[PDB]
Amino acid sequence: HRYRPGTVALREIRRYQKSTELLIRKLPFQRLVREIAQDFKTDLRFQSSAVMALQEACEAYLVGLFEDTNLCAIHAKRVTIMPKDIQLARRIRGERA
Amino acid sequence: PHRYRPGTVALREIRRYQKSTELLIRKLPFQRLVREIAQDFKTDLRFQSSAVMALQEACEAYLVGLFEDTNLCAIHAKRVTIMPKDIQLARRIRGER
Amino acid sequence: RSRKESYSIYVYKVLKQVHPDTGISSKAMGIMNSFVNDIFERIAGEASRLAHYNKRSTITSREIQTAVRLLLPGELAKHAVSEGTKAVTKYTSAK
Amino acid sequence: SRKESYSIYVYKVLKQVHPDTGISSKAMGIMNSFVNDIFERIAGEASRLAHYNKRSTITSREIQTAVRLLLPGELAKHAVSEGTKAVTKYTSA
Amino acid sequence: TRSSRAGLQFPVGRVHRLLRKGNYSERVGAGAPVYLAAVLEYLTAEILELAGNAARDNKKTRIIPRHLQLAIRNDEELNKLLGRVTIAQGGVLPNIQAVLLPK
Amino acid sequence: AKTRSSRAGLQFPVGRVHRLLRKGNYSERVGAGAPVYLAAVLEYLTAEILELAGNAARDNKKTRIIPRHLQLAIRNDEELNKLLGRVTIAQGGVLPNIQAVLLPK
Amino acid sequence: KVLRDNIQGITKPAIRRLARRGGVKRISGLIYEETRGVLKVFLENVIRDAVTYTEHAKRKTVTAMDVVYALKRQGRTLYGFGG
Amino acid sequence: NIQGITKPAIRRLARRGGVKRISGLIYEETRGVLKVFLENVIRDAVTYTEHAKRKTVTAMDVVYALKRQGRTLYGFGG
DNA sequence: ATCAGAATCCCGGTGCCGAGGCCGCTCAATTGGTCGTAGACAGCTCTAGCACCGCTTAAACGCACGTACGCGCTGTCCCCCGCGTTTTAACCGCCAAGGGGATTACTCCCTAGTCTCCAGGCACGTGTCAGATATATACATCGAT
DNA sequence: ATCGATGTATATATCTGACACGTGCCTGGAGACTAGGGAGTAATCCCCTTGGCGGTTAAAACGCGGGGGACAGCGCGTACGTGCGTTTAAGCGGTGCTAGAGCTGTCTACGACCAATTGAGCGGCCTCGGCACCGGGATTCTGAT
Repeated sequence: HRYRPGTVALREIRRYQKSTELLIRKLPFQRLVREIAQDFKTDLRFQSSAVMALQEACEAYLVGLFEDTNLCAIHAKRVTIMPKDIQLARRIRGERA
Repeated sequence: PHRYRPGTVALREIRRYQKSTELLIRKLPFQRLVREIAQDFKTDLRFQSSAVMALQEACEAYLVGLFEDTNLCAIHAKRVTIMPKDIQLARRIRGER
Repeated sequence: RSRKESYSIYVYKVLKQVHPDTGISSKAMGIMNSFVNDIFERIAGEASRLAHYNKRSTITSREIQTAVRLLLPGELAKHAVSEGTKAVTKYTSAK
Repeated sequence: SRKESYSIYVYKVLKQVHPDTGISSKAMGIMNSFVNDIFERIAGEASRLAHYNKRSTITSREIQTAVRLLLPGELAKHAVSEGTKAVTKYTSA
Repeated sequence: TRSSRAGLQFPVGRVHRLLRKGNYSERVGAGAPVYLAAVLEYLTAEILELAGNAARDNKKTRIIPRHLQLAIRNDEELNKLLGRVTIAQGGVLPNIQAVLLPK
Repeated sequence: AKTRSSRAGLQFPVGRVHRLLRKGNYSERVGAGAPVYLAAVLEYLTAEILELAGNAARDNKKTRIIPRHLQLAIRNDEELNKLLGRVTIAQGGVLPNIQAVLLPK
Repeated sequence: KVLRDNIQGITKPAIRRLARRGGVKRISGLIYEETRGVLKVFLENVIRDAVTYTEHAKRKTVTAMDVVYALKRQGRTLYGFGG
Repeated sequence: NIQGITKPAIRRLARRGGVKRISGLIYEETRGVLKVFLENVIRDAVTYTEHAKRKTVTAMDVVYALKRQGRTLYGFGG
């Protein structure tokens, strides 16, 4: 069969709002952190717990940004969050010009 | 009667109230509003004149910085008029109540 | 074999007061621990700012009370102030 | 019978930068509050850095990394340069 | 002890040592650690009590971070106190915008 | 040179800064070079703000830095504006900036 | 001498002016009531802390330093009023 | 290497956020936003680390970095 | 409606590991006892906050009218979604190397504390000039005509 | 499209309050010694990070078709802007009262400090339960029928 497009989305929403485990994968994020820290002081090291904390912080940040972005999109009568939605949410929270 | 096309006087008023810097809320009604709000916290308070002026500066700064974000929200919805849903979206994104 | 401080057993005792059968997992333990640290650092920082603002050299219960009235929001503030007054008063009641 | 401020030091810096531009009274109040704000920020950050490391003294190292934590990029680099220059000169001779 | 003297569970001695060796002021009134330990214990009892109940709703006898997040974010004045705090392994509040629901 | 300020080539008072660091309860001790460094940083930041403000004043053909000019200096500079983003400035006004959609066609 | 209902001292043209400074080109008619509500909430949140700093100083006069301290606490530092 | 934040992972983050329908350009924008946030936080973490004369960014460093950004993070021995 | 095909929810046996309880010990909290000083209490002084009146006059209000714009409606198209298949690289467990964090012992120098000058800074008072406005003038530009 | 005239911007003459400057005192900054404790430095242990790998499998990636949501265009009605005339109450000055901020002396309670000591707390260890889960059953969703 086939679900009317727009209901697997609500089901995934409910599934990911009952969960707590981290959504971004672990090793990709770890390599991202190490790459970004390569540009500040070469040959660093990372306590595994510190990478985990960076991931918790980043995921909480992105989740909040997408909540506010969804609010902007819904405000424009749309349903799909678009780039200008993220740009407006950040320009109002005061994160970039 | 002779008349500019609507929007022109609003444009020149934007120019004029962004050049100048004098306080915009009329002073004495703001002093009264401050005293009336303070009565609910400690009866018979006295307000240093400069303290009332500091409250007025902060409040005008906040309302101007809120109408900036409101205008951003309104333009984001392909409108020119700002409307209470815009103010409420701005204050919900900023983090206020 | 050092002695690292943390509010583990304290939060645990308050838990056993308020839910004599509910345990608490080490990660929620760490969260309660960092919450105690965060709130205590906020309150003491505001008490310090009060003291220095009025050119005093003592953080007395007056400063802690005004710190609580500044940080915690309305109802939480009133109930916390009551709880602290009661504790301090009881402390004075002893010797 | 005294009140502290930076109302004269900011004036010296002004005359050193713009040798013929006065500064109003309210603008002097603003700058006098800006210096106090940045001072409390850098000092509070240095205090946090003293405790986070179980140190006790605010050396120049602490103030330096505090300036790096607070001021954004190029202000941070230039401020650190000015600080180390002033410190080194003070150490000298 | 000195926490028992005040009918507290949080250690007034430790809070004294932290108010003293923390450089918050030169002197610390002997009635300050008591007040502060009481406020900390009250807020911890509040958090743990709301947390416990949520865990009991999830028919569980063991608080985990999710339950702390549910308690902190459902209560209106605990939210405002920890409005800028992310709780590790906390998840979010189940909340689907009413416009997105089917029709 | 007697006073520490002149010995450090600054203009901000190294001594006053040392006192404020001591009777401010930021730490039990305050190293010798910490007031020097902190006063140098304060002097640099205020020199930058006053330089930009003086330029903003010279633009409008005035001679006195009023608060309006401090606001123009701070807001119109990305790095200061990031350092002073949460800072209202009394009498500051706002940057003259009409949104690009509102202008007529 | 009690005062009541001065939130209508923030008149319609005053809010219109504040908006025009903010850049707004055309204001809807229900902005006035929402703006008065917003202004009153902000003012309460600031004057509560101003009055608390006062009462803790055992004074009976809200200094400008108390207002500035309240704003610095709310996270909206204000420059130009001493301290 | 930023591409490690795959399209489905950003999708999952948006689901948790409550986003129902996601455009196609949200992915690049979100990678950019995440890189900015991580730049700031890891910059402060490495600053605290360098100042402690260490070479391993520890959990307390990232916790402090986030607190300094104004995003306090409970749960890592704060 | 209905019927189905999953999706979700309930109830029960089961394993695993992590939390909760116990025990030993060392170290920090407690308790006296002493001393210095912070701060409380009162009392004087005078600044500054409040209250009020009367005028002038700028701003707020109220009203009328028109037109721009918000909003609903419709139509088209492109671009996400959902699904099935193929690929890829994350997870995990394990092992090895060794770098660096953390601790301890020793030593030195850097800063607190104190006392003794003395000049930098602040409040006072004063002279003048930068800027706001008046009056006059040259030009952009909004727009219905 | 010119008027034109409204408005903006440019030019000079005047006034005046704010500022830039010249003193007099004073108190806080600076300097010289002393002392001791905080920080540096070296040695050593051992944990914990990094790397490498092999396998498996869940997840990512890719193709595709189709439908549903974004976006543009149009119409229509309202509701916001604009202009005038009328009303209101802010702003200013001036006076007058005084409540309260602010400074100062005295003096006592209170808190720092030090030494003894004693129990509370941390860490290692171990036993039990509580959660995850698998599985079977039952109900309720979504969607074509």
